[PDB]
Amino acid sequence: NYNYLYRLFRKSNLKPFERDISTEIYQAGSTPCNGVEGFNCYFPLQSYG
Amino acid sequence: YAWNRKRISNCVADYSVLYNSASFSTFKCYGVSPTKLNDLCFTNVYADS
Repeated sequence: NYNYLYRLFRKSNLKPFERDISTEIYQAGSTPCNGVEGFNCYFPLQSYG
Repeated sequence: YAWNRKRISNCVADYSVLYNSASFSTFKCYGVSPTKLNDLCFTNVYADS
């Protein structure tokens, strides 16, 4: 059941009682991303097996 | 099986142009931070190349 997604990292730290619905990625390393978004961009969300 | 143990430590891991150089393979140390290499001094880091 992969319908549940959780974030891998956030540029800002926690902020109490908030929700984040973003999907962009940060230029971290290896294959950070292309332009702003697209291929070779590691998704900031991973599902649960 | 006889991996090295050279104590390459207490030095400067300068990476300013190293990151820019695309020909370079990989330098991002996720242990602490990819950016935290320039002024970081390594305690007793041993290379096992």
